[PDB]
Amino acid sequence: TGRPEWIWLALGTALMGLGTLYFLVKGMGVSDPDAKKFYAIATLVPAIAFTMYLSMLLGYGLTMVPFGGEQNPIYWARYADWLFTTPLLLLDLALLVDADQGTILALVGADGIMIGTGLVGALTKVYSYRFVWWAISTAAMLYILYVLFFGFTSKAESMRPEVASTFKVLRNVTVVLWSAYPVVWLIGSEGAGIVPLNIETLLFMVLDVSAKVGFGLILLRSRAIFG
Ligand SMILES: *C/C=C(C)/C=C/C=C(C)/C=C/C1=C(C)CCCC1(C)C
Repeated sequence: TGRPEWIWLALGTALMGLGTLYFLVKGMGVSDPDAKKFYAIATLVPAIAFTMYLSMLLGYGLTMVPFGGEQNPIYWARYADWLFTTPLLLLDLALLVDADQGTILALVGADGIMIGTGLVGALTKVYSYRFVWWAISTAAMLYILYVLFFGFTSKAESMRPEVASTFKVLRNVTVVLWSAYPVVWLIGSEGAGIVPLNIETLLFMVLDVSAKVGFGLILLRSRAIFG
């Protein structure tokens, strides 16, 4: 097929793979139980992304959806990825600040909605309805971000400064990167079709990698993961 976006996907496949192996090798060495906990979670994240980037690189996870008079290319493998990686990332922030079970469940549930409605919207054939779903998905995301900024940060102040400071960074990177996804979707192939697929894939790969390997590197090299 040789599609214009394949290179970004070949690049993102390689970064997710490298990041996975490094986190894997580093965590197989750690003896502390909950350091292990954080390692196990942070390694699985890019591992999943890798498999998905790799499947897409290989021609899977792609579907043509009809709307706006065109046969639009929609990479659904993405949601298969995010469906499990996004909640895992949230779990990590939750474990860091000792979030409560109820909080966690609510975050993972909101997260389920966000990716679910997102996909439904990416698949919708009535142009204008694609944005209704998008809207809902974004609302869900905002709920998540609100909790993290208002809820979590608050509980991160019952921990040691080292832990609170590691959390604020991770919280920050997350707020900035996550915020970007809905905008990329809106102006990209799934939305207005203004940014071409190849550039769109480049944006997502930069965000996916930053948010997973970038997030992992920061968290794992901190002593806040120790019991
Ligand atoms: C490793 C992947 C990460 C951290 C992915 C984060 C993805 C989002 C914050 C996605 C959000 C979306 C919306 C708010 C609405 C439209 C559809 C999505 C799923 C692209």
